[PDB]
Amino acid sequence: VHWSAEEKQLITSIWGKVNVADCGAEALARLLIVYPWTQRFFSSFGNLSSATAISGNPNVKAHGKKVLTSFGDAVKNLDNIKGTFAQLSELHCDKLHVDPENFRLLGDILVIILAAHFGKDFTPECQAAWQKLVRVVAHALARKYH
Amino acid sequence: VHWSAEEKQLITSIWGKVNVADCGAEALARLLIVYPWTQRFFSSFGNLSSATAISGNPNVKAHGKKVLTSFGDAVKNLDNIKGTFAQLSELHCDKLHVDPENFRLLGDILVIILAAHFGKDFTPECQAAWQKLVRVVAHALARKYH
Amino acid sequence: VLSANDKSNVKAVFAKIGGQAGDLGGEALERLFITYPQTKTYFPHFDLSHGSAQIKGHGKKVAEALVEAANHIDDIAGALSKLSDLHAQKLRVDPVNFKLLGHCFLVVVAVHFPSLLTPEVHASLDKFVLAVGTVLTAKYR
Amino acid sequence: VLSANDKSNVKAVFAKIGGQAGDLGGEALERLFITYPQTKTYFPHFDLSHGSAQIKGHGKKVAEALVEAANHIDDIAGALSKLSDLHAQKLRVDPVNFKLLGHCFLVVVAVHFPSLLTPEVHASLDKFVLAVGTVLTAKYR
Ligand code: HEM
Ligand code: HEM
Ligand code: HEM
Ligand code: HEM
Repeated sequence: VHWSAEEKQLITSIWGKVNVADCGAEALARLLIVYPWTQRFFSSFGNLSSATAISGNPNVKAHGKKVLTSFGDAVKNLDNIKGTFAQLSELHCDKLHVDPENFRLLGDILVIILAAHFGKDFTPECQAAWQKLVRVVAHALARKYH
Repeated sequence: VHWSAEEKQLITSIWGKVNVADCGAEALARLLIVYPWTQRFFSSFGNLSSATAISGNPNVKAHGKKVLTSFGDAVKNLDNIKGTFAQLSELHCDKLHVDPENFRLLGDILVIILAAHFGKDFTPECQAAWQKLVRVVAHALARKYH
Repeated sequence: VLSANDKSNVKAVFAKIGGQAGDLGGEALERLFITYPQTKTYFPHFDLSHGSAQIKGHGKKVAEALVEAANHIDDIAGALSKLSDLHAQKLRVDPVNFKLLGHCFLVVVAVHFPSLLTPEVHASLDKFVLAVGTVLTAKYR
Repeated sequence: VLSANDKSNVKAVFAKIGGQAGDLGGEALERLFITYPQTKTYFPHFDLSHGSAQIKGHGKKVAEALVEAANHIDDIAGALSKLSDLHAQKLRVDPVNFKLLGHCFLVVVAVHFPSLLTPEVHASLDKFVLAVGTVLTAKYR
C-alpha cells in the first residue's frame, strides 16, 4: 500500500474530528443489526434481540468505542498497519474465528457511519481514502492465513 | 505463511503426477462454464457460445495449460510464491482488472479438478494443503491490490 | 424475500426522496468510479471525466430503476426483466460489483439524509439493493 | 434459476450416488473441518477427533437434507424452510460457510464419481448447492 499526501490529509482530518464514542457505538450496532450472524460472536454482551436493544446495549456501546479507537491506531501510522494489527489478527482469527469477509462488512459500515456524521464533507475522494483504509486494516487482520 | 514437510509432500506428490495440459483445459473450461461472467475476460478466444463450444475451444485448452504450468511454479518454490507471482499480479490487477474473488473461484475449481483426477489419493489432508496453496497463490496475484 | 417491514421502509424512503433519486444516482455512480476504479472498465464507451454528463445521465437511469423496483416491490424480477438479461447475459458484469454500487447508494443516502438512515432503515435498504443486484444477476444462478 | 437441464443433472447425480449419500455427507463434513478449521467452532458439543462417529452421524443428516432438496428441486425453499430457521436464527451460521460446505460436497462427488462430474454437471451441482445455501440463509434477508 502507498499513501499520497492527499489521502493522508483526508484520513487524518476526519479522524481528528470524528466523535469516536458515538460513531464507534453506531458502527458496531449497525454491524449487529444489518448482518445479524455477527451477533453469534458477542453472546457475552447480553441483550441483542432487537435493533433498539442492540443500540442501547452498554456493552455494545463500550466495545464500539474500542473498535473505532483501534481504527485510530491505523490512522496514526498508515505505513505500519500490518504490525499494528498483528496481535488483533491472532485474536480475531485463531481465537474467535471471525471470517475475514466480516472485516469487509464492518469497514463498509464504518464508511456509511462517517458519511452520515460528516455529510457533504465526506466527498467521493474522502470515501475513496477511507475505503482504502478499512481495506488495508481488514487485510492486516486477515494475515494469519495466507 | 509456513509450509510443513507434510504439506510440502502432499503438494509435490500430487503435482508430480499432474498432466498440466489435461488439468489445465479442465480448469479453464470449468471457470468459463461455472462462472460465466469470466468469459468477459477472454473475448479474443473465439467461440465461447455454449458449454460444449468452450470445452472444444483450442484457445481455451492452450491457455489452460499455461495457467496450470504457472501453478507449477508455485509448487516448485512454496516459500517464494509472493515473488513468483509479482509480474502476473501486474497483468491481472493493473492491466486486466480481474476481481480477486475470481482467483478464489479458479482455486476452488482446481481443487475439484485434482479431486476428480486423483480420486482416493486426494485425501482430506491433501485437500487442505491444496486449498492452502491456491489461497496463497490468489493472495500473491492480488498483491497489486490492498 | 424482503419482509413486509422491509418493503414499508423502502417505500417510506423513496416516497420521501424519490424526487432527488435521479441526482442521488449520479452521485452514487461517481462514487463507484472514484472509490472502486476497476468498475470504470465496464464503461469504456463513456466519457468518465469527473462531472461528465454521461455519468450523470446514467446514474439517473440507475436510480430510476431502483424507483421502479420500489414501486413494484412485490415483483422486482418482473419490473427489471430486460435489465437482468442485459447485465448477466450481454454485459457479463462480475457479481461482486453489485454490492459495491449498492453500498455507494447507501453512502449517498447517509450523506444527504442522515436522520432517515436509522440502523433499521439501513438494514432494509441494504436488503433491497441486494435483492435488486440478485435479480439482475439471476441467470448466473 | 436452476434450468430444467440443471435439474436433470442434479437428479442424475443423486440417483448415481444412491444409498451412498449418507457416507458422502460424512466425508464432506470431515473435509470441511480439516480444510476450513474455523468451521469447527459451531460444534463445540461434538467429539471432533479423527474418525469421530458424531461427525459421521451428522454428515448423514446433512446428506438426507440434500437428498430431500434434490427430490423437491422445484421448491427448495419449501422443503427446507425450517432448516433455514435453525441455521440462520438459532445457530447464526455465517453465510460464507455454506459456500465452503457446498464446495466440499462437490469435492466428494469428484473423488467418487469423476466421470459424472463434467463441466456441465459441475455447473448444475454448483448452482444446486448454492441454491440450498441461499435458502438456508434466507432469514438474513
Ligand atoms: C475489521 C475491523 C475490526 C477491528 C479494528 C476490531 C477491533 C477489536 C478490538 C480493538 C478488540 C479488543 C481486543 C481486546 O480486548 O483484547 C476486539 C475484540 C473483539 N472483536 Fe473485533 N475488530 C474488528 C472486527 C471484528 C468483527 C467483524 C467481529 C465479528 C463479526 C469482531 C469480533 C470481536 C469480538 C467477539 C471481540 C472480543 C469482545 C470481548 O469479548 O471483549 N471484530 N476487536
Ligand atoms: C488464480 C490463478 C491464476 C493463474 C495462476 C493465472 C495465470 C495466468 C498466466 C500464466 C497468464 C499468461 C501471461 C502471459 O502469457 O504472459 C495469464 C493470463 C491471463 N489471465 Fe490468468 N491466471 C489466474 C487467474 C485468472 C482469472 C481468475 C482470470 C479471469 C477471471 C484470468 C484472466 C486472464 C486473462 C484474460 C489473461 C490474458 C490471456 C491473453 O493473453 O489474452 N486469470 N494468467
Ligand atoms: C442494482 C444495481 C444496478 C442497477 C439498478 C442498474 C441499472 C441499469 C440500467 C437501468 C441500465 C440501462 C441503460 C440503458 O438502457 O441504456 C444499465 C446499464 C448498464 N449497466 Fe447497470 N445497473 C446496476 C448495476 C451495474 C453494475 C454493478 C455495473 C458494473 C460495474 C453496471 C454496468 C452497466 C453497464 C456497462 C450498462 C450499459 C450502459 C450503457 O451502455 O449505456 N450496472 N444499468
Ligand atoms: C448444505 C448446507 C447444509 C445442510 C443441508 C445442513 C443440514 C443440517 C441438518 C439436517 C441439521 C440437523 C438435523 C436435525 O436436527 O433434524 C443441521 C444441524 C446443524 N448444522 Fe447444518 N447444514 C448445512 C450447513 C451448515 C453449515 C455450513 C454449518 C456451520 C459451519 C452448519 C452447522 C450446523 C450445526 C451447528 C447444527 C446442529 C448440530 C447438532 O446440534 O448436533 N450447518 N444441519
